[PDB]
Amino acid sequence: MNYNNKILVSESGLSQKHLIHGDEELFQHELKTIFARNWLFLTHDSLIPAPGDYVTAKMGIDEVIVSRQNDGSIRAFLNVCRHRGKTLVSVEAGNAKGFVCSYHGWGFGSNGELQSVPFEKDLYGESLNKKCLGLKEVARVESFHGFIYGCFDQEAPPLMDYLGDAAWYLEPMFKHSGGLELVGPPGKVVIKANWKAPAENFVGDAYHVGWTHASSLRSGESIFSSLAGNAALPPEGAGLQMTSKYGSGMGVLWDGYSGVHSADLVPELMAFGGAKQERLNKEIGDVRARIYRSHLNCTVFPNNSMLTCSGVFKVWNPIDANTTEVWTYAIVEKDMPEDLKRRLADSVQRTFGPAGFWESDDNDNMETASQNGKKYQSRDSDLLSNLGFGEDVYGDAVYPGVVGKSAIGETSYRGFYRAYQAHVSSSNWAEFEHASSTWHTELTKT
Amino acid sequence: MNYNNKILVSESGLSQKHLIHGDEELFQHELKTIFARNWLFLTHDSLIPAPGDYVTAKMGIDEVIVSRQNDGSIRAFLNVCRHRGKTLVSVEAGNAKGFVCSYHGWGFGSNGELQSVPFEKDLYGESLNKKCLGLKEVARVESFHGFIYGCFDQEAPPLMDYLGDAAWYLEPMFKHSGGLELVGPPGKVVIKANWKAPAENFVGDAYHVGWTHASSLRSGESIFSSLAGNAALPPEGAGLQMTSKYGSGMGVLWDGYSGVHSADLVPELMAFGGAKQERLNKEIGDVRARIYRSHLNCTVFPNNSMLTCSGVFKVWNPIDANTTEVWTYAIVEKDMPEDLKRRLADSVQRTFGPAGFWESDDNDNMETASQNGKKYQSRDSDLLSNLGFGEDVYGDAVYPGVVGKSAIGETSYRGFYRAYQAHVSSSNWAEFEHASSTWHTELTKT
Amino acid sequence: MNYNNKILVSESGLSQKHLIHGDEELFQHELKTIFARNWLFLTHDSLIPAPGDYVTAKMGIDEVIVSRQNDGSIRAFLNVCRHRGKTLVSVEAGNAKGFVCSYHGWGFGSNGELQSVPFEKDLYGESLNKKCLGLKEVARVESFHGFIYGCFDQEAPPLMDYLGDAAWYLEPMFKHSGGLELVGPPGKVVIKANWKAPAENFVGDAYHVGWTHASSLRSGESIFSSLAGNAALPPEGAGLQMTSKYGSGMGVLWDGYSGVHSADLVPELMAFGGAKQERLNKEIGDVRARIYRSHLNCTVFPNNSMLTCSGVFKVWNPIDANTTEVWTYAIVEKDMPEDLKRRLADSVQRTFGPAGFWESDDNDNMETASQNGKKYQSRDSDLLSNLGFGEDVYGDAVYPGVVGKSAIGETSYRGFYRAYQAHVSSSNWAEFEHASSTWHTELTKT
Amino acid sequence: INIQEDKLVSAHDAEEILRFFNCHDSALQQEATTLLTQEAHLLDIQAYRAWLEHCVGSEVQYQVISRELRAASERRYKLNEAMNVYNENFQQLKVRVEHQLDPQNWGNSPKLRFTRFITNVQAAMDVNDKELLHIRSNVILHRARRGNQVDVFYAAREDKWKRGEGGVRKLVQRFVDYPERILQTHNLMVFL
Amino acid sequence: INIQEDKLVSAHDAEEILRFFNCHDSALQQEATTLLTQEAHLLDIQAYRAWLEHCVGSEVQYQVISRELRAASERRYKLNEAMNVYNENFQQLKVRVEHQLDPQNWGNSPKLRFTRFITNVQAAMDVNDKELLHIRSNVILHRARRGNQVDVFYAAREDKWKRGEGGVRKLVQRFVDYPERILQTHNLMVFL
Amino acid sequence: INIQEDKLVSAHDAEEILRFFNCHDSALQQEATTLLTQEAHLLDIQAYRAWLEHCVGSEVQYQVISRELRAASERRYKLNEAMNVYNENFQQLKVRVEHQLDPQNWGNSPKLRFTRFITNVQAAMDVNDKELLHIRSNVILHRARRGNQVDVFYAAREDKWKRGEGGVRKLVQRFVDYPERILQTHNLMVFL
Ligand SMILES: Clc1cccc2ccccc12
Ligand SMILES: Clc1cccc2ccccc12
Ligand SMILES: Clc1cccc2ccccc12
Ligand code: FES
Ligand code: FES
Ligand code: FES
Ligand SMILES: [Fe+3]
Ligand SMILES: [Fe+3]
Ligand SMILES: [Fe+3]
Repeated sequence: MNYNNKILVSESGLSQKHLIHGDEELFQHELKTIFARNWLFLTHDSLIPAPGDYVTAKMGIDEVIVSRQNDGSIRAFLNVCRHRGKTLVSVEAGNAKGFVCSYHGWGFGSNGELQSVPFEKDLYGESLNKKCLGLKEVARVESFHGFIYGCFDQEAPPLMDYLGDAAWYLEPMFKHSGGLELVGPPGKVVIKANWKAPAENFVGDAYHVGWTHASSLRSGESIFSSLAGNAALPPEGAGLQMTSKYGSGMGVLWDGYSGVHSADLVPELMAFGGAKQERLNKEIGDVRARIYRSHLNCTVFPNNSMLTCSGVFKVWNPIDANTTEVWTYAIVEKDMPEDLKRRLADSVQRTFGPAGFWESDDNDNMETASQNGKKYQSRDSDLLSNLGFGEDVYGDAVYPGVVGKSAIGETSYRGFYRAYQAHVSSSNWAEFEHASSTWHTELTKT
Repeated sequence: MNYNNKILVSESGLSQKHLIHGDEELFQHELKTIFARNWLFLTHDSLIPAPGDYVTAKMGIDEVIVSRQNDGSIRAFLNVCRHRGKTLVSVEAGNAKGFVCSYHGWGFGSNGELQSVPFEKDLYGESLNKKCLGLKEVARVESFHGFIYGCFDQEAPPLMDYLGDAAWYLEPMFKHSGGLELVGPPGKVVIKANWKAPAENFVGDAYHVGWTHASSLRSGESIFSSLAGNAALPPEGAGLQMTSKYGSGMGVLWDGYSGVHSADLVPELMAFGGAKQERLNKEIGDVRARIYRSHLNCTVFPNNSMLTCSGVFKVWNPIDANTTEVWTYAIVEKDMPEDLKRRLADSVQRTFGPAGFWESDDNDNMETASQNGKKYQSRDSDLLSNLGFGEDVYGDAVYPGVVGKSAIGETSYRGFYRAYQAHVSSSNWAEFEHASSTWHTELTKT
Repeated sequence: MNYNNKILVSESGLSQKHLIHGDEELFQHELKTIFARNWLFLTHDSLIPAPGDYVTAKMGIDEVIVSRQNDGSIRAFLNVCRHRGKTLVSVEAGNAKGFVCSYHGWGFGSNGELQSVPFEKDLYGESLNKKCLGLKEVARVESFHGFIYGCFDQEAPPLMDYLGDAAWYLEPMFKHSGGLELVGPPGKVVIKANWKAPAENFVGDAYHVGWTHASSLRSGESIFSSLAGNAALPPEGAGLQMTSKYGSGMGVLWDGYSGVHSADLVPELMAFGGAKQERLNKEIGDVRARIYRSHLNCTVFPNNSMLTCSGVFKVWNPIDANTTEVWTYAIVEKDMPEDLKRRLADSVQRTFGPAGFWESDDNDNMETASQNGKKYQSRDSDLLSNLGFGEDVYGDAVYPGVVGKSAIGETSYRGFYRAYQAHVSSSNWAEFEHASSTWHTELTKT
Repeated sequence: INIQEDKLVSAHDAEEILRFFNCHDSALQQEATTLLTQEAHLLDIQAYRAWLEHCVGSEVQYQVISRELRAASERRYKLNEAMNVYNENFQQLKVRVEHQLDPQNWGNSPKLRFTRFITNVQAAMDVNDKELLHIRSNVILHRARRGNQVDVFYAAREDKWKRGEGGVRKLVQRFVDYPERILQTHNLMVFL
Repeated sequence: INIQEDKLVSAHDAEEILRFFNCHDSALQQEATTLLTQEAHLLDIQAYRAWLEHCVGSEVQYQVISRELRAASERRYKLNEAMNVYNENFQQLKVRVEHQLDPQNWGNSPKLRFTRFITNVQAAMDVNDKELLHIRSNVILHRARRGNQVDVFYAAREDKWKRGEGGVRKLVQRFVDYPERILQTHNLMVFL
Repeated sequence: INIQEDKLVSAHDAEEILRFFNCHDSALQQEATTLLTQEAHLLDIQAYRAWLEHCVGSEVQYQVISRELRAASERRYKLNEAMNVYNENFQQLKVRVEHQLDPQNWGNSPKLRFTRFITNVQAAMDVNDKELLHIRSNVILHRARRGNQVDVFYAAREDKWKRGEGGVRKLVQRFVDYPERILQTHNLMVFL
């Protein structure tokens, strides 16, 4: 397949070829043009707060060690020994001043440097140039209010610029709330879906909620429960959708601070969020204080998703075209009482974790949609994302980005796939920029 | 591999490259040139007799919904939602006026039409063109005496013409017997063989019976039992072989109406078939009345096989070059007493079903022959099908098709693989026809 | 990938691209340029001593039958029926005058000839040319002191020449000891590593022993135990490394006759080896008599390894780039008391067999190093084998081959990979020879 | 069990629960465990004739079904719900045993290896036939052959056992509703 | 057990060994076996309401954890060692049961098939609460659905059971430390 | 069993059937079940020293073989039929235990997870040595490590147990004929 020429996503992001969820050659191509090029979620400050603390993370199919340095910074390195390529670290988290390889005993520092080689003097003499044998380092590591992302491509935009118009929506909860913590360890489960299936679902799919999650809505009695079985459509002005230049987007459901949490947490959460909102009105204005306590379903392009307020935080780690390893953390507000943090974390896992009853509702939808992308008669078929097309705006006086002023639509699919297609057909960041110079115009056509 | 030029099957079908049973690129090519082009078995009238009745079926690696329409016709559609590609139907059979997608709730009629979209007015307004969003329909659906076949290629010959000279042999049992019923549900088992291995075996392999099935012949005491361990060769005139232009073929074993059924069914069956034969003499002539009660081992090209009289009916559903999902039904004559139908159906499964002791004799033969096609030193080796070559005829006054007037031979292999090679090397039906304009001459050479 | 041009192994064998352990296209290419071209271990005289005795063996991914002929020679044939390609032999060893196919009953002799065809006269008449239907024969089968190797390529050097400078080191134990026996049956286990990972480890990796095998050294109390946890470096003159033109190489650890065997066998073995050494001094000289009772870790290129004295004998049978089937036999000296042979064989399996506690220490090292070769950021990375480079010699007056006069180094890696690269980039033996005309000069540079 | 409330429960399954929840006889559970362990031992060592002689009653029905996947809400489609993978009388079992023992059963060389794991044994006497013993048990059956073929079967067995010749308890009915619709074990050629 | 000598043994695991090695009561082991076999039967037939009513105490904590992989020698890193795949009170179990029984749970059509294998049963009364029964058992749980989906779960269960309404013994605590860190079963949506 | 009639049965297997079919002692079967469940618990928590001390006799032979695949009709080829995956005396078991416990056994970090399922227990006293107890049982052994590595082992165990120090019954022989010829579990580094 010629990725320069092949139209995998049609103009304005209106449709995508079904093969994108199934084609292994394209998956391999995505490793280069999506995962090696873009910002990928690694960890949070709260999980590696002290010098020497480390975790392992996936970046695409690669594994990295992410380590807190003595100077308070974070550096990340391929989890691969520079001698004969053995995996250096076999655990998920810990604290160490370095990592010793179990094959021939080479010792690397937390700073990636090759610090020791067994019997170096007797074996290598002065001939081993250890300065050139440091672990292969992730070129870019940056923080968004404690959330640490990495990028293999030195040419990438800064993380803040990469978030584009999405940052404005995230800031009330990520910054102005006083800050979030990530509660680990994550749940980890393999699903037989393409990574794009859950990514597209979290970035922009409010339409599926009442039908897919009918049973979970009816059974849990959460605040979005009026939607069960499509019994009721959200009122006008219930929410909006947005998307951005580099592909990140989200839905906003106004005031939905208790999110998917069952009735057992609803009064406590609605009280807590409302109280902080009242304080935030004076600081960031009424609209942004309201966004803080509104439910955001967001994907940070390409494969990091979240539900703010519900507190669900996801990494869709790619394995092959029909295999994804799902990591699920809980996000909590730092100034919540500890007992509330604990119950919120359990509730995140109860609903969206490995035995998350909501997340289970999505399995067959994601898996079969992905697997059908391999089927002969479906490869060249068109997946539709035209809902709301012709009603999106850009440059609004109140809400930034490409915005659909309605709670349910496919605005954020279009922006996600527009960015996806621009990357797949480009050889570097400069070419992506050239391919994106009229990004919002393309999305707001008709 | 260049499929226009590569000789995968030698002249007259005398040999085939062993790689055909193992090569995944060729498997992918077969999806296009074999499965998307030819007639494939779907279901029987008896399984979807009433309006709204449906089943799911495989066509190649694709899955379809096959539905009885209100007007009595049958239409078949890809089991894939037109919105974002989720599998619509998760069951094997049922009765419904339509199918609703579990993802966003789109509702399709039994006629494939997009009939309803949740909250269409509020979400899409008048902008969704539902007329253009019907399920992707199988272009051709036709019946041979209740047996329903589908074809994705609008350019295919009518099913009756596609059966070619094989139809004449099938008609006494399929038509003149008063009609057959398919007894479901089928057994379903995955074997680690290429679909062509069992297809070639059923189309033309009488040679294997005495040796492969020695233990089953010796243990069950069926009427073909004299063959056990190659203890005896069938007498002259015990049978014949035939093949046809579009690849279908069969063996005929004269008078073998009780087939593989153990001694417990032999007297009852031999009485029943003989009685109907006596009535049929007056209607269709002695030869054709005798064919009715003769055992036919047949493959309807490419991947549907049967043993008439034994009542075994098979679909060799392709998964990959070394994986096939075997579906096994029983066929019964409609005018048999119900208790006989029940016992015959159990006996079909007893011998050739998931725990079929006869079918088990074939496992290692099919699986290893297929898997050896991947082995480096065997890929370019030649599988032989020359038995009986130089003694076949065409245009015989009594028996139509390319015919080998002997019970054991490889006539039907040659016709099967001649058609296979003509398809693999052709881009469409017109090219297949051009490649087949001297089909019988090629088969009767020397 | 263009294998004529791609530098997979750098000059002097100093490094290799990590992708060599993971790339499936290269694996397929190795089937042609490594496994179909080179000498591969089959069996030992001791396992097929009598006429009619046979075993099955893998040669690359192919399976062969290896049979003792009536004239005392050994011939080997593809385990594939010449009719329709069924696997002929389903057992691992036995005694027979021939092999009958379970599909249509064709009967082949122990000499590979097609001897019988069921009902040949009635079916084929005189038309089947059985003389041309013998099993596909392995072109070359040769013995090194009872150890039987096969090669599919008629153009290969004789086995003795192929062993090159390695033969001199093996002869004291393989020949002058009075001869070895292979004790079967082998252990068989699948590991998720590339075949080159254990091959490179046995050919030249003394560096890993103290660290990788720290626990086994500390727990078993074998004679190499001073190495546990890198507590001590072997003294100067403790050993040497060697490599050869066609890729075979080994380490020599002076005097280590009890090898990995636990303290329960040490005194008995050290007595036995020392006594035979005293006799051999007069026959082959002091140096070679000492080599006899010195521990050799050797790979016979490409995928046969051994530890002499320890008595471990390995075949790393390739399955795919990250899958290898490990066969483990014990080697014993024929003139050892039978009770010692029995205990030595059990000890080989105890340490290096399917539950070999030493071999288990290597699992993660081999598997992760191999699997990392598939990871995107590691494919184009460089595996290092530069230890000792610039200190190797050739043409030494005492020790032949390219020799590193030190116990721990990477000399034998360099020779292994130099030969590997010359094969991968060559179309035949003549081209390999042309690519190897300055083999020792390349290895002794700087 | 009220199957109107417990919506996922079939009438058949509710009936079988009722059978074991009442007169619990500990000695009977232990007799049943011995009986099934001995049966499994005979099968595992491929003593199929001994199995017939010692474990299988002359009036046996040995039945394993495969049920077609239908909608939970289905109420109209009425055609045959299941097929019989096995539905054997004693003579039919004997045929299968002779097939296993035949020296020209090429698939049995090299010799297969079977290992059975029997758990969750429950036993209750029939209410109306005081000589009929209901036994429920679950089986994992591991079959290994030809170096690297491994097939694992999983099933619940609803048995009836009755005292026959010499007072030896023998199987007069086995019913298995096989839980996997599409077999991934090459075949179901094992005695569950 | 001396965990200073038996270096691989956790303090928690050593405590649980101690519990069963002392007063062995054979009758109690058999009562526990019946209790667990009946519980598994109810779950296998998807009688989830009956399971709650007959097997689950009002004060239950039903907990399945997933422990982060850490170095054997780790002594400094102190953050949350595990997450809760399940950590349910009775009301939370009831929510999950209603979710299973809801006619719009699309994933439950066609009906799932469950088969549970309960082994290694041990039972001991609590020393301080003579009405508290400790039961340990291992489970293999086989779930089959949709033709060719097969998921097999493996776990050890540390239970506490206590006599409740009508004197019926009911589960008041289940603790499972799930042995596989990354699930390869699509989800853990089964009651272990 | 008549192995001339039951053609697939080995003389060894027929001898072992005979052992359990005669004096059935229910109490002995239950003692054996406790003994094996406790042994499996010790192994599962990796209390290998406790296992040696409490479960393993000084005179033990702990043996697991792998049998070469040969023709069912083979009568001429006479060479070594099997190799020993394990064939350990007490000291050799101790070496393996020390290897497991060594802090430089890199493969044991992060800590492995074991779950064993013991079923089909049969027990009979030896006829000639009234202090020798024959115990047969089957094991499924699940080993999970490093996120996504899962290996499952299946085997029948022929044991002899005898009263040793303090009157504690200990293993004096274990024999396993491993059913899979080519292991698909990376290694057999587990105590069956
Ligand atoms: Cl809970 C919720 C609301 C809106 C959109 C969503 C998308 C994905 C998952 C949950 C969502
Ligand atoms: Cl039973 C029988 C007779 C003749 C040919 C056959 C081919 C395949 C299967 C069964 C056959
Ligand atoms: Cl035991 C031993 C010594 C030296 C090198 C070795 C390489 C591989 C395996 C064992 C070795
Ligand atoms: S591979 Fe890491 S030290 Fe050699
Ligand atoms: S995928 Fe079917 S309604 Fe959306
Ligand atoms: S395949 Fe061997 S005789 Fe036909
Ligand atoms: Fe969802
Ligand atoms: Fe057959
Ligand atoms: Fe090693």
